[PDB]
Amino acid sequence: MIPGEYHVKPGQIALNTGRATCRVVVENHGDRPIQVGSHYHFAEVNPALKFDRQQAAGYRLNIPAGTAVRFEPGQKREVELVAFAGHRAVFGFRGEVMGPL
Amino acid sequence: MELTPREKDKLLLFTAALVAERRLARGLKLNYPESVALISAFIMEGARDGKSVASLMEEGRHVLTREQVMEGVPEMIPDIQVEATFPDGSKLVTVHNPII
Amino acid sequence: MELTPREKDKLLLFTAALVAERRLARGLKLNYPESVALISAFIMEGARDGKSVASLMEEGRHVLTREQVMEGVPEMIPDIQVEATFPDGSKLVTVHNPII
Amino acid sequence: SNISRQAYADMFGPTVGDKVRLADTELWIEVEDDLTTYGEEVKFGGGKVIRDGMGQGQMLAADCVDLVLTNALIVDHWGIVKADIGVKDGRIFAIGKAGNPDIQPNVTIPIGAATEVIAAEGKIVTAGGIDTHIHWICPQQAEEALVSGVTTMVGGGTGPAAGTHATTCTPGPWYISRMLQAADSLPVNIGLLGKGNVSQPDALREQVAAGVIGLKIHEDWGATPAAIDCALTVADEMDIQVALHSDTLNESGFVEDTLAAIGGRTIHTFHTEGAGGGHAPDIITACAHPNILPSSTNPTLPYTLNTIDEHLDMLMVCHHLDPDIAEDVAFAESRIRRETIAAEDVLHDLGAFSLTSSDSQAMGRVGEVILRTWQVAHRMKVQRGALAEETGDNDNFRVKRYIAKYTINPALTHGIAHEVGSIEVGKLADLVVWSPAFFGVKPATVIKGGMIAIAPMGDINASIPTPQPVHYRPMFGALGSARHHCRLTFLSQAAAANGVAERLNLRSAIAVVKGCRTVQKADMVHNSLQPNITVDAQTYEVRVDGELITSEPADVLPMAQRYFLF
Amino acid sequence: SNISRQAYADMFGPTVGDKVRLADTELWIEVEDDLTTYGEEVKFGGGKVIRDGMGQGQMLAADCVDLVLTNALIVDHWGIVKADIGVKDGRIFAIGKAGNPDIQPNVTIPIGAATEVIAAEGKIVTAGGIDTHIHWICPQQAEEALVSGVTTMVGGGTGPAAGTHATTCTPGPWYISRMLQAADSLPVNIGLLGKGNVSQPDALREQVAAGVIGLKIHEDWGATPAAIDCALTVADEMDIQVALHSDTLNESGFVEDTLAAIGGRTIHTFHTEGAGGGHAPDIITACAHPNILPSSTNPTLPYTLNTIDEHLDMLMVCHHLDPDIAEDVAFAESRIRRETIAAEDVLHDLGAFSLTSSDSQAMGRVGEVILRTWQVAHRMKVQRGALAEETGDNDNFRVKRYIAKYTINPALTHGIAHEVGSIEVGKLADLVVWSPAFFGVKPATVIKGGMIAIAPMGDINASIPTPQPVHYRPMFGALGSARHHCRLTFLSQAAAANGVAERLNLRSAIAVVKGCRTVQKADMVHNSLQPNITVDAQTYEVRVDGELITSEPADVLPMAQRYFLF
Amino acid sequence: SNISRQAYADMFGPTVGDKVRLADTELWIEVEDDLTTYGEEVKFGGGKVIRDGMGQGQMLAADCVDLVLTNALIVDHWGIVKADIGVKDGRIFAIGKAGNPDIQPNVTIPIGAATEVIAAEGKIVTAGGIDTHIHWICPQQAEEALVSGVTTMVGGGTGPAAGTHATTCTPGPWYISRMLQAADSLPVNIGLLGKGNVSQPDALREQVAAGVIGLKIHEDWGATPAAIDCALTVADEMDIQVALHSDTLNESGFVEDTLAAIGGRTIHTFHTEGAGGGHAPDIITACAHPNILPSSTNPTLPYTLNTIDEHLDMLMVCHHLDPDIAEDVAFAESRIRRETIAAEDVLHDLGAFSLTSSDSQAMGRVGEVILRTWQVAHRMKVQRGALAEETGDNDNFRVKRYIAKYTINPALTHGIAHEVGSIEVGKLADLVVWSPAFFGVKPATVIKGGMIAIAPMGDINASIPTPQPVHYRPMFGALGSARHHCRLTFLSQAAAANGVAERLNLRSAIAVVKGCRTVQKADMVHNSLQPNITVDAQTYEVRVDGELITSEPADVLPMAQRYFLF
Ligand code: NI
Ligand code: NI
Ligand code: NI
Ligand code: NI
Ligand code: NI
Ligand code: NI
Repeated sequence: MIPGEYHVKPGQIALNTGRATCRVVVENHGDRPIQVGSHYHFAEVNPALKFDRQQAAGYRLNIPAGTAVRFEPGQKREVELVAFAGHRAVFGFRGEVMGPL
Repeated sequence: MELTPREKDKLLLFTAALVAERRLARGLKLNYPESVALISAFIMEGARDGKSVASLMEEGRHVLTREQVMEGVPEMIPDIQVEATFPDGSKLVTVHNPII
Repeated sequence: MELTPREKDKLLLFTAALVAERRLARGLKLNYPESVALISAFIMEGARDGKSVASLMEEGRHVLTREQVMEGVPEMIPDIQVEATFPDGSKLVTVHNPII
Repeated sequence: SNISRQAYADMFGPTVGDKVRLADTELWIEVEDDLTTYGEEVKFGGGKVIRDGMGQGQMLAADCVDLVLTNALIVDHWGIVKADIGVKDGRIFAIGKAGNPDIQPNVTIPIGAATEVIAAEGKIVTAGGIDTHIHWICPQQAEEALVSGVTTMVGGGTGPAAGTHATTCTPGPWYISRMLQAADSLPVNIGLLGKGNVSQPDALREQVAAGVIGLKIHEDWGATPAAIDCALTVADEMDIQVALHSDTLNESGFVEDTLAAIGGRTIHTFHTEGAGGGHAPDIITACAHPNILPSSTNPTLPYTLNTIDEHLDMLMVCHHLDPDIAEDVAFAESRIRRETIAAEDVLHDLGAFSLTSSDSQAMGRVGEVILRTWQVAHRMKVQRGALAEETGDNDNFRVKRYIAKYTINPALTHGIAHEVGSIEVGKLADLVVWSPAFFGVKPATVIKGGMIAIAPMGDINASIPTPQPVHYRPMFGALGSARHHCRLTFLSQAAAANGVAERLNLRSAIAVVKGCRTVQKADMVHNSLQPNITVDAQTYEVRVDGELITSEPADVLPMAQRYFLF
Repeated sequence: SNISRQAYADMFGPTVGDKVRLADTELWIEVEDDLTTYGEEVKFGGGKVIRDGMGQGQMLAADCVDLVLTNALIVDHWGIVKADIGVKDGRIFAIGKAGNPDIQPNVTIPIGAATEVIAAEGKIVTAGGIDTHIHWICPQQAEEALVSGVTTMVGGGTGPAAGTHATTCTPGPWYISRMLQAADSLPVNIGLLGKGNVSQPDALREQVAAGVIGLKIHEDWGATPAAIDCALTVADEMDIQVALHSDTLNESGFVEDTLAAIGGRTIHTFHTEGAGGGHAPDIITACAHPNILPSSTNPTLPYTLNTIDEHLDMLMVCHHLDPDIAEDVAFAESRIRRETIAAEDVLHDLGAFSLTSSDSQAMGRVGEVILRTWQVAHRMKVQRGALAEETGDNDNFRVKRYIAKYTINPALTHGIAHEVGSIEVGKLADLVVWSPAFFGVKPATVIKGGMIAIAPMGDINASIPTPQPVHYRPMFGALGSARHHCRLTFLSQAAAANGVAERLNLRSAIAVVKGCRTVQKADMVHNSLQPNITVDAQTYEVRVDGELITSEPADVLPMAQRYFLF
Repeated sequence: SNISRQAYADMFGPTVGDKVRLADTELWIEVEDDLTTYGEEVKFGGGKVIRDGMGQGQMLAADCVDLVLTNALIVDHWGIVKADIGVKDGRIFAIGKAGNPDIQPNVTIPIGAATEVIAAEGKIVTAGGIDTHIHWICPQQAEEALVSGVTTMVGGGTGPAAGTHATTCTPGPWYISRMLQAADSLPVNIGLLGKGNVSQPDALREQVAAGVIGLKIHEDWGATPAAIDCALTVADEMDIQVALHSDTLNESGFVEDTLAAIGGRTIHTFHTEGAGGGHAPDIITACAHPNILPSSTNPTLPYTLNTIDEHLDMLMVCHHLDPDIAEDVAFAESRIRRETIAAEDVLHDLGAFSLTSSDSQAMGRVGEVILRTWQVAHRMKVQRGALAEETGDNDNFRVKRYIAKYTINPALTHGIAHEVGSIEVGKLADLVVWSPAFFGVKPATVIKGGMIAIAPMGDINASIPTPQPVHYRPMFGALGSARHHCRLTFLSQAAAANGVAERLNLRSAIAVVKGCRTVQKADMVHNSLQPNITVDAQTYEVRVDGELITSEPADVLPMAQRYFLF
């Protein structure tokens, strides 16, 4: 007997189903580490990350909400991205969009 | 003594540990508040002795075992945290999984 | 420990009984607040041990005798009442004429 | 992208089909539904979701909530569901999916710059409890009840005076006015009960016009058919509730005479089992009637090995009976009965008793209404198994039936369900956050009207709020003018119309009671049973349809020695 | 129908001719009169008298009392009587026989639906004490005094500042205004004293117009003939009282010069014995004069084996004298004298000293005014036997003489006897309920303006209010707006006329002082003696009509180790 | 007439050329000047100077001070001087020579009947501290900070909610209004910070108009260049301060990108060293810029043997990292660095870091801002010797540089230096009295707006205020309406203009912030250094002009085990 214990149903949960996805190769060209959150607008990440910024427009990382991907200096990796939904209006970040798309 | 509110608050923790210490001596299996108070007061006295934070983080895991507490108590306590005045001022001691 | 106000209030009662216990050990004749605290704390520990309400109602009458208290104290205490967490939850223990 | 169900539950709390044990009891709840979109859960923290342009939007304060409780597991009379809860202007705004409509789908709770966050993942959220049997013996009862998860207290009294030690009555306009003024200082919602024992209606109308939301008829002030008739006539005119503690002595009549004096009018019967007071030995039969809303007081809940012992010696102190007099022992064997105490637990499980309450410091424990309600549910699961209404491999229906006893049903009984009593849109945001291991025992956060009012808090000088000693301390929702904005004083319709709040210079928000006369047993949520109940005058055995109703006493209970220092 | 006197006393408390011992002292009171009709006593409880149509009537709130204290044994300056006490609108309504005029005879206190009950059978009820020597060093002194049975506190100060540590002075309009604002938070009635030491009358009129009810002349601010003359001139114009702590140093003159500066005008001499301050060694001779109202401070009361030891080492800390300097030891043997300390107890017993007071945390104990007054009465009974005024086999007259010292006489001295100071019709209902075994030590209930303000209270979560730990806790009469309605702030006539209460936004009830200039020694109830007293300048021996006045020091006292934990 | 310098210092406190050790540290202050006339020092007590016609004059209240602190040793940014301090209408009136102009020469502080006295001979008097990094997690933090000597608290929060546990943000008009109402109950001056993380200016203007005096940009709400730009634009329009906790993750850019987004506008960088948060690993380089006002939070102050251990295991609890994951340990070695922690102490000693603050219960200790500031000064004296600015054989300049860090510099940074922050004529009288042996650890008296608000106080029932137990207890300056008159709630100019105080019915005195946008590094008193600082991205070594900046960790500190019970 464990007070407040869970009895979790075995299995897996599929995340962000029915949404457009794409893969991009990213390389950290900076000399300091960069970590990117699940919901950050990927096209507006730190300029030291080198990748196809046009392909990432309107996309975020396809990872569990609240998690992150770390890029140590020099690190190259392929990441999977998922399209933003709702109104698809981007405001904030580096101030590159500030409106619909 | 010019006791500040934090010093008076720690008097409450010391008193709760005296209750726990007397129950442990009678051979009772300790409950949740008794176990937390007992391990917490041990850490405060270790700080008063001048033990280091790294030594108490380890020593605090050997105050109570699973056989000296009620069923479910180790799982109700994932960690214990307490601050005390060390020779080099207030420091936080975090003891991970103290009851095994 | 997440102490509730009732738990903190019982810490006050436990502390007053420590004062009384140390005076009794020196051979003093106990006064009114000391006698009440001493018998009350005995009952709380009996509840923690898992003794029944009916057993403590009787055992609480043999903690102190007329020869261990000041003149007039037995008559100032017609009964002692205290509640504690028994294995089956909070219960009230009433001890009639505890000092004889 | 996929995640295992175990890693998912550790990050966001359980989802559909997962089960949780309530504290150290044998009760298990199963998540019935989840209002999220998997992958779009909002989480607050360093590098997490609730950030500018991400899970937090660009809207002005008018277009977003003041507070969001993220990933909450709601336990309420209507369902056991996983959802985000939005609070705006101190009231429940929505139960649904929070976030930013600019980038996220299906957002019904918008998060902006004006939004505070409470992280509820892995926690259970319930409505604040409602105790309708308070004796105002001391103000310290308010903090004790609040710490236990009770946010509304209905009762009567003037302090530690003989009248209040015995009855929930605030007698007369002067004491009513003084207690309404005192209520502004307390961090719970309050409604007062006047002295209902009088045979002249004007002496009652005067108390209602002064501010009481109900009248208590108590045998210590004479619970005769004429006083009962008079109180109900005024109650019907003024839309207030009547609470009854009947004639234990059978001085003026038997239970059938009290029931005839009531004449089918709406009434709340306090401590219906009878130990707390009432016609000896058959007050319990009132739960058969459609106009009776029956409650239990808590020392008889559940039936345990020490119950009788502490109850035979409780009556000997309160009424000063002494075991030497045979007629006083015959009186002791009259209010205290093993048969009605054992039957009461079963009648709660069947839904024939609809409310639980304390009877604070007058044969009742103010901090134990919730705790004892859950101990009864546990003891009933163990002895009786699953309810007939139960679906699935869980105790969801039993949980919904029992939570209604201290939340929605007291609110409906006292005419305050339009303000409090459940987690529903438009109601005051009185919410309680529990860790599952401490469910029903020690809450993690008590929210009053949208502000945290009390919570466990560690060392004030520490580098974080978690270091020892952790004990309950009042928060900003319990201070001065913030407290006044976050609590309600309930008034009768006549007192509100007459400008009592302005005359007394009451500083808290005011609410008015309504619908006290039209509520009936059939309206009690999941607790509307009208059984054909009889009590044997000789043996005191309780029968329902000729079948004996009994239960066995517990020797050990959950929610007890594992949690409390004393 | 008959009942034995022993069974009667156990049910209703003592009656005419019965005697009660006060706590563990040798003082016995005898019930002088009983206002009941035997058989018609009102008793509250299950199946008792106070019930609808029985001991409780049908009258509206306007025709009955708000509160009744049933079967009280009253101890006051005018009598030791058994009676019911009625309270209405926060004031004493009647002392007499309570009940229902419909069925009971000789009812002068009607009980209705609007009536609360305090069961006083077997208890002693007195007026709340009045301490007129308060140093406002900290606000915590208010609760300590209230717990001891003191409901009114007159003094001066701004907090723990050097001026206040030494003197009862609230200096100037800004501090007076701030302390009047702070007083609304305290559960006692308050009046403030200004700094009276100035030779320009306008600097005094300014303080009176700001709100002080008196002026303290203290030697630490210079107690010279010019400052004394100036303060008394203003006092005569503004109807306020002057309190004096005279020139111990004999710097400006001897006691005869201070007395000549006074010029027959009304004045209150603080710590008249002199240890607390005043002309060394003969300030005690002021009790011979008709215009002097003399009080004692409490550390010298009664004379005990440890008095001198704690008093020789008290002066060495307060004034930082050090035993190494001979001129400082010569000063120590000047304020601290065995002869005047032993004589003071006798002068209290003869009625030559009329008031007792604390001198709170400035050579005085705030919670011990009442306790020490009774210890003196006990030590005097033991050493001197019965007073010349005593009739019967009891100490009734000695009790009336001593109770007047901390109730009516301080009230008369400070011009507040029209509001407080005794149990009389029309006065504020500040009442203290005592169990006889704890009389003068630990009260059962403290009522402020008709509401219970503080009382011993047991476990908040318990099934009754009596389980351990029982300790004093504030009640509803001490909370927010209820407290404001139940306490008084006393103002001078000039401050009330000038709208000081409206300007400062004072929330409590206001009362105005009057009759400070016309009160004289002959007006001191049972304490009007003007003896022909002399002090020998060499030996310090006190003589009255050439007869040596002395007493022996106690080694053990009642109201001490039997009751206190530390 | 002559007196030896030793006897003089024992009676009046030290004079010119005398030296005092600060608590148990190695810091010595030397009295630079003395404003008295030898022989004319004012002393209060039996037979002393402050008496009618002597050191006390005949003036009306308008012509004298309300309070005098006699023979104070002032320690402030402008000097270490011996003087009397006069207070009138709750503000500092004069620093000079007190007494009576009728008989004494060079009197600039007149003493009359309306004057209270605080005896400061042998004590050090400083301004009340100002903490600008408060997380309003619980109201109990106010008393803890006040007891430590902090009288003003600037921060944000709503209670123990996830948003507040992590950030100093009071989000939105509803929470801002509720927290401003709650602030009236607290005995410290308060100003609130809103949530600055939004890319729409109207959502920020709304919070400023509701009452915040600043906006906190926190990485947990997204510290992106667009949110930073938006917050600074609004700050420039509304004359409020911006506080920054930068993007530790380097998600949106590196430190140079944050600095470019700032664009030379005025900003307060919180925990500039970086452990508390910010661009990893080089946020520390911001102290080189003229528009940056850099503060430290206190757990990294000073660098000690246990610092890292408690800081590596602090981040693992706050962010739930777990030592098993390599990427979380790589993150742990990113915010926690020995090199920047050791360099921070030196940067404080050189004046490159200008403020100290707590980060209360969110990687900071509310009662230790002052204590830790002095521990750094001690550790720096011991390791580095005398500062280049130091004259004489004393640490006067180092003391002036460090005291400015928690008094004047936070006040200048937040636009409140016109009201508080130093002992200067016209400022609020928030003063702290210290005995030299307890300097910086345990004060003797805390004065708020001219009234004592908290002080150590002994046994309430004792004959004097010094008997045990002595512990901190609230005084009259902390009660009800007196508290409202003695504290300030700071508002933005827009909130004051819009009648927010009248709308919310705020009862305390109101002050308005101004001059937040024009303050720069050059304005930081004795802490205006702009060093050429670099951080190595690989090794994290801090260099100034190519020279390595480091210090050694302490094993034992002063102001620690000698003073505290736990
Ligand atoms: Ni009842
Ligand atoms: Ni009841
Ligand atoms: Ni005096
Ligand atoms: Ni005095
Ligand atoms: Ni930060
Ligand atoms: Ni912070």
